[PDB]
Amino acid sequence: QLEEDLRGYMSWITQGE
Amino acid sequence: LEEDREAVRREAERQAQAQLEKAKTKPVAFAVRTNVSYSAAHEDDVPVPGMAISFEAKDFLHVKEKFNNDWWIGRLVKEGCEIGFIPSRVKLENMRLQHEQRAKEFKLTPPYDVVPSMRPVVLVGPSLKGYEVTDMMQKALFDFLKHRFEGRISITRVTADISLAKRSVLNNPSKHAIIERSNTRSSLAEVQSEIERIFELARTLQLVVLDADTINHPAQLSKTSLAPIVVYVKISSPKVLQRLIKSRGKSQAKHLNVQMVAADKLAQCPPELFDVILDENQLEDACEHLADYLEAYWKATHPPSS
Repeated sequence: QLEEDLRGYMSWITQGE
Repeated sequence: LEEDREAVRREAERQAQAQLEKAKTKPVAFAVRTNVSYSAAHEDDVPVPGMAISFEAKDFLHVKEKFNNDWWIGRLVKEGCEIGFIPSRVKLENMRLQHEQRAKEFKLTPPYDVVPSMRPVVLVGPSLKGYEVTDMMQKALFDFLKHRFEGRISITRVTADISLAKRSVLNNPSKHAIIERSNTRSSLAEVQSEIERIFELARTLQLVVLDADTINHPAQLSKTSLAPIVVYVKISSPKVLQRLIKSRGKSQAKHLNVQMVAADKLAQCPPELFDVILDENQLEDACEHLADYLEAYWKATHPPSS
């Protein structure tokens, strides 16, 4: 669930570039 | 006798009905957030029987037109409310005095605050603005909204510290008020200018979204006249946030500590200070949540009539 959170939040960040 | 009084009230009702119908498609003159509840259930000289607008404290009303000293024409900002008669402040204050006189006979302050016609959407979290995780995460949401609500949306940057925009500070005509402001952040003139900028952007009932640099917490806007929709972009696990900030390199990571502090500050904020909480892991899911909320708001502020 941390790995899920992180992976989702990481790609969210990339969408904010 | 009573049959000609009824003829006078019948025609007058018809005039009011007509005014009301014509006002359906009129723009909103101003909006208010209410400080008191009003129930129409028990009164006469309501311009059209059954057509008075009842409302609770903290409700939002859209006022279109003045019927008379006692009544305005407008609507409760709520999906299926149509035009109706809203009691003026004078009427409400007269009703308060009549209630006080009744109270004495047993022998045992502003009802409306002016607000933007569309609540400005403000994003807070997951952490401090001006850092990459929060700024990048908000940018993503802002880009989506521009797309999902293209044609119905205005997104604007607000650098000015609109947290200083306390209602009482802004109404104060005194040229001595400035000597009370210890070090000012930004200027109160610029703040006022910016508040009127926001009121104006919303005047045509488009969605308004503020990219407000100084706002990291809902309590910074509560005393203001903006009545914002405050959207909390929440990361549930601090361990996740820490790692996300570290993913952004050593510079960003050096301010891990302040960033986690702001996050935890938002996390202890009562849920009631937010309008929406986006705690979804996936941008797509947060976006959909936000769009659902804003679409319902759109429907509260428009639907069939216009």
